[PDB]
Amino acid sequence: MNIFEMLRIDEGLRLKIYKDTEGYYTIGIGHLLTKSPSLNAAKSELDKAIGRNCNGVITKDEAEKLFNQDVDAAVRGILRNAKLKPVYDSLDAVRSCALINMVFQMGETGVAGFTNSLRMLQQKRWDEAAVNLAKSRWYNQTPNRAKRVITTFRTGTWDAYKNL
Ligand SMILES: [Cl-]
Ligand SMILES: [Cl-]
Ligand SMILES: [K+]
Repeated sequence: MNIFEMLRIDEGLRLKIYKDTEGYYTIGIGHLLTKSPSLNAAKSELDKAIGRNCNGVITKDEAEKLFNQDVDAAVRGILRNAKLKPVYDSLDAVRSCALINMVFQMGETGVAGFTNSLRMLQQKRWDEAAVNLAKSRWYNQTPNRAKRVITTFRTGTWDAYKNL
């Protein structure tokens, strides 16, 4: 398993503009277009992103292109962030993907705000971080995904994604 497969599983793939779990216009593999309640604004954002007149629909190759850009951005964001980088640097390859996953879903500021959890991951107190991570709006709003990610941080294995 790798970060792309993991996220492809958590985000799914849609070629037409849709509303994510929070009600925001999104497309492709979890690519947020805008937070504005305007479909019109969303379509304009889509066009700008792809570079052509899409009329709200895209091809799979285009979805995958946005996806590569989005993973790249998440990783680079983590590395530029003073709170996130040290954690990411301390984690093994498998657990690092869980951190990337959270950043992809909530953004760098969202994640950097999980200070207590971050401190526990850094200290390698897996079980404790797991409990702390679960005491969040994130867990209560998207429990199945949060469970998969948290299990990944706890065990350092892909078991939660395995056989899905
Ligand atoms: Cl809560
Ligand atoms: Cl969920
Ligand atoms: K790492």
